Parts: sequence; C-alpha cells; structure tokens
Amino acid sequence: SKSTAEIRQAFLDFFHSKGHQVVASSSLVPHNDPTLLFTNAGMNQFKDVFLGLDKRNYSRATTSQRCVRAGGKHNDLENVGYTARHHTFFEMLGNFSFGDYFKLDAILFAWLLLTSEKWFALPKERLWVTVYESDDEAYEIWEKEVGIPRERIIRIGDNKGAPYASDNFWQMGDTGPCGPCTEIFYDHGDHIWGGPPGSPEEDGDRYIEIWNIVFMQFNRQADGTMEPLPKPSVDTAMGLERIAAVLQHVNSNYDIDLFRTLIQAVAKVTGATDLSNKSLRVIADHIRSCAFLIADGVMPSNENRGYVLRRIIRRAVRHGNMLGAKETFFYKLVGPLIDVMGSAGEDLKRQQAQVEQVLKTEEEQFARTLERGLALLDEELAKLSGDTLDGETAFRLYDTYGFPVDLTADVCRERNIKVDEAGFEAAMEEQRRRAREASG
Ligand SMILES: Nc1ncnc2c1ncn2[C@@H]1O[C@H](COS(=O)(=O)NC(=O)[C@@H](N)CO)[C@@H](O)[C@H]1O
Ligand SMILES: [Mg+2]
Repeated sequence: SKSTAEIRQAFLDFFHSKGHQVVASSSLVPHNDPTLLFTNAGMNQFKDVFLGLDKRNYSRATTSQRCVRAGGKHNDLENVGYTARHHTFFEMLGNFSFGDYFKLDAILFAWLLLTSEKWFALPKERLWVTVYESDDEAYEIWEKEVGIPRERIIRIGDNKGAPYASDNFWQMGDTGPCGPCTEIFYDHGDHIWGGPPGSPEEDGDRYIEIWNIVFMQFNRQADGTMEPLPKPSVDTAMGLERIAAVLQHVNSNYDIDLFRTLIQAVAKVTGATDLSNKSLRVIADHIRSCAFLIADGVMPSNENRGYVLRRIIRRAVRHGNMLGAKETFFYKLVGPLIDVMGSAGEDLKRQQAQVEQVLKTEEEQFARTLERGLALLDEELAKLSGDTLDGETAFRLYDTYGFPVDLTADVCRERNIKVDEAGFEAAMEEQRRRAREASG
C-alpha cells in the first residue's frame, strides 16, 4: 500500500503540477493571531491572504500543516481514544486558492486525486459527499460535472439547530474567513457501527470524513455581521492520517504504519500486555502533540499555552502509569516518534535532547504526586454513592496533587463516573476570593 510519507509526497506533488506553490507548514504556535491557542488548520498562516490584508506572489498554494486541536473553538482532546479518527496532533493535506479557482476546479482536483487510477485510487462506490443545503452550484457540480449519484449527495442545512450551525458551513473561529463547504466521506464498510452523514448514527466510525473543501465567501469581522471577501477563495484540508487508513486498508488511524510502530514503542516502555488498549493509542497521540509543541517553542507552564501542553503531558503519563510503567517513560517515545515521521519531524531532530529533557522533567515532577493522588481519588470514589464525584475532591487533586480537572475527569470517565464541575468551579472561585481577600 501507499505509506503515510508516500501519501504526503504524492499530495504535495499533485497540487504542484496543478500550479500550486508548495509552502512550508507553519509552527503550532500561531504568531498570525495571539487570539489563537495553536495552529488548528492549514489555512491559519494564510488567514490574512483570504482577507486581502496579506499579499503573496502565488495565487494558489499547498501545504501539509501540523495541527493541534486541543483547545478553544477546535478541541478534540476528549475524543482521543474513543474514536478511530480523532487526534490532538494531526496533519492537514490542503490546497488553497487565493482569488483564483473556485468551486468547479476545487471539486475536480479533489475527485481527481482520490479516484484517478494514476493517483491514489479509491473505489468510487465507497465515496459519499455532503453539500450545504443552499449550495446549488456544488450539488450540480457533483451531480452533473463529476457524475455522483443523487442518492449519495447529502444536503446539510444549518443542522446543529442554530443559524448556520452546520457541518457544511465552516468558520475559522471567533472571527475570520468562512463559507459553505463540501465534504468527502469514505465508507469503511458494514462491520463498523455508523451511518451516512445526516443520519442518526452519523458520528460512528464507518463513514469517515476524509476531505473538507471550504468555499471561502465571507469574513466574520468582530461584531456578528458577515462582510464579503474581496475575492472568493478555496480552502481545503484532507486528514493525512484518515486517508492513510483508507489507502493502507485499515479502519483506525491507529493501524496506519506510523502508529503501528509508535504503539509498539509505547508497549515496550510501559510493559503493556496487549496492543489493542485505549491507553496505547492515547499515549501515541499525546507524544506527537507534546514533542512537536515543545519543538516549536512551547514550554510547559501553568499559564496559557504552556498549561495546555502540561495537561496533555500529565494525562499521557497517567495512562502510562495505568499500563504499568515502572519508570519515567514518556521522553523515551521521542526517538521512535522521530523515526516514524522523518521528513515531517525536521525541527524535532534539531532539538531532540531539549525535548526529551523537558518531557523528562515534567513526568518526573508529576510522578511526585501522581500515585498518591490516584490513591486519594480511589478512596473518595468508594465513599461515593451516586455516579458523580464531588467537586471538592476534584479541587483537592488539582490544588495539592496538580491534577488538571480534565485529567481527573478522564480517570473517572473510565469507570462511568462524572465529576461535579459546578462544585469544582465553586471551590475554585472560593479560593480566588480568599486570595483576593487576603491580598486586600
Ligand atoms: N481531531 C482530528 N484528528 C484527526 N484528523 C482531523 C481532526 N480534525 C480534522 N481532521 C481532518 O482534517 C480535515 C479538515 O478539518 S475540517 O475542520 O473539517 N476542515 C477544515 O479544517 C477547513 N479549515 C479546511 O481548510 C477533516 O476532514 C479531517 O479529515
Ligand atoms: Mg468536520
């Protein structure tokens, strides 16, 4: 089959022949907005280009952007380990048109790359597409120009039950370029639970969203009002891991080449006994986020981005501990991570030791309170009559043991236990008021 690295190459090449300028992936730290926690999409570095504020010598580009969706408007952290298609760290294979080609060529390029016997050649019967309800052009293009069956062109209205809370209307974040979009889904077939988009069981992992194609029409200014973009443009992202799963004839992103090997490296250093465990996937994912974030200059901390990183690190250590890790293990996964990435882990080779060091200190510190905190937790769980852990307990784990609220929640989740988040909030606010009183 085509390997992950081969797929990334083919994609960039294909769009290069179609006149797309290959641009280097930006860092996970976004200096284009301070507003933004981490790079969450390939279009981020081109945000101001779509607006017309930032000007380039190319009218189309193509990138393989590294993204972390662990925060803000794009937060997939809690999905990690429960689906076979979600990561914190993942790569977006995307093509961009700035004032150049619009819908017809955008859809044509996508179909060509996916279906062509000469490129990488998915079964046509398997593919499904979605369009925004109002998008008649897109529908007609798929139906007439491409030749897709009407039964497989699902229209999606503002179906999240707010104007337009739509899977087919994509917005950058709180502000920025946006517009209706069309998505390409692949059927991994009958054995997986799940139905097509717009269907009750649309969330299930059978029909996977491979490629989103956003027709950039509008800009969201500040206030809610939606001004038009100077020139209609195209923004697409195909998930490298998800398409690799299709091409490599697997169903889970965690069965693709680089995850097969990465999970084995996790089993080695944790003493894990079976390779089909939730925690192995979680750790394999988290090492990608943490290692790359640090390599891009994010130092673990208690403030802002550093804290999100710290949280992910600690959550990963917690899983390793559960698997039976006898000693510091997390930093040992940097090496194997560098191998299974190669071209894409460039910056990560430069600093390897700096990253291994940061990840080592971090785990070494959390381990100082980890197991004692887990005991505190287990005690309190037994005292529980109900399915909800009191907020005071959650606050104690945070205040004393350095357990981020979501980490505690992740532990309780595995036992069908909720954590009373209102109480945690109350306890947290009560300390801010004590700090405010004492300090004045
Ligand atoms: N958490 C995630 N883990 C793995 N892959 C993801 C994740 N989120 C998105 N992707 C992949 O990236 C693709 C694009 O993401 S998208 O939000 O739907 N669309 C966009 O980001 C638009 N900005 C396109 O420029 C998706 O189709 C999916 O294949
Ligand atoms: Mg989506």
